[PDB]
Amino acid sequence: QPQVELFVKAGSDGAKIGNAPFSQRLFMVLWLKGVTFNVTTVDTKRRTETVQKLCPGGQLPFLLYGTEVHTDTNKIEEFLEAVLCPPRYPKLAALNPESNTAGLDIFAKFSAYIKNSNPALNDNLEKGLLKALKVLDNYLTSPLPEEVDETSAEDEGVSQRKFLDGNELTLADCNLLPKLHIVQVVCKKYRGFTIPEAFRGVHRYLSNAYAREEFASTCPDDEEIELAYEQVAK
Repeated sequence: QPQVELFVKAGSDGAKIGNAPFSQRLFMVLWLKGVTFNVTTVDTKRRTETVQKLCPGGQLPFLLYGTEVHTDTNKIEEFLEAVLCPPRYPKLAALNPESNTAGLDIFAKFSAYIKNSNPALNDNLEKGLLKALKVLDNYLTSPLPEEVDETSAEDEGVSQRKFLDGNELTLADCNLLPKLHIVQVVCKKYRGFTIPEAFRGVHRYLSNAYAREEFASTCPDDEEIELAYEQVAK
């Protein structure tokens, strides 16, 4: 197996896991593949000579795979899915294309909401974020094709699956979860906004996902996410 070396953004002390959802996505993908790999955190204020030579452009995250450096998180993920493939490693792509688009609008609605300084817009932007969360909730509670005609007591017509695409984490979860987690942490800390308990699909999803080691072991501390947002969200 050619060397697999991921370079990710360090947090506020120049070393810890940072608020860096592209970096976290790739760490999750590599974890789920089962490959042996290394992860090096990068202090962009103090780049090592090694990092400077590997990736002169300074893009981050980046991947060294064998001799070659890959940049652009989407392209790195596509490369990993293609090269770390069956029979040696599991395919991680979602089976259902809608799993790859569900919830993609949430982050931008969050950004507008949290950065807004015109109080007249508060309720509009909060509602836009809630509506995007509800669309994700609806996807998570809609039976997938694998669940056709299955039934559960007191819960007719409601999906039971753990994650976006089924009962296994897929590339779609690796993309969405780091961002959705930022939304939840920052909104709670700076505005007291909580995802309603009535969004049972979103809450079950996060409960399952946050307990998966692939997420838990790659996730920065709440206080690091909160620090990263202090200036824009205050």
